Amino acid sequence: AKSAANKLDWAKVISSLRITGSTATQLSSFKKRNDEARRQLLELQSQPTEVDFSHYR
Amino acid sequence: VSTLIPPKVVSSKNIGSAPNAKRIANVVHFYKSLPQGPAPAIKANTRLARYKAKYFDGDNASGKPLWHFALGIIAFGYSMEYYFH
Repeated sequence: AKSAANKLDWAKVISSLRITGSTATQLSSFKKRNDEARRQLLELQSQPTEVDFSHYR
Repeated sequence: VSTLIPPKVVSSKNIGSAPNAKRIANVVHFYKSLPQGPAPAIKANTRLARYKAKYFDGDNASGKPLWHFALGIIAFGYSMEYYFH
């Protein structure tokens, strides 16, 4: 579902060779990238957030 | 911290600086522009316009009118040359 959003974002980036000199658009890009990377890292590393009282207790 | 928005700010200033001055300079003269020799006014008649069209035009632009003027002044001056001497 996220593929369309960043696909169009980098399509705008490919169009953005002419609006060069911007300050925080690229900064906001790395901000989104860092936030989504932290998303997928926390979702991958997240073990089942419950104590297995049947066995692990 | 947020996303500033450059890509739609061209409204306040048209893209480019040097050609902006030439845009108004070259867009305005095309309205009142002759398509192809409009109103040539190549025909006129004021007892001297025919002479201008035949001889004083840019098509020929030769030295013949000067020689004709010299011949005319000679013809005019012959009479008073006889009158004086």
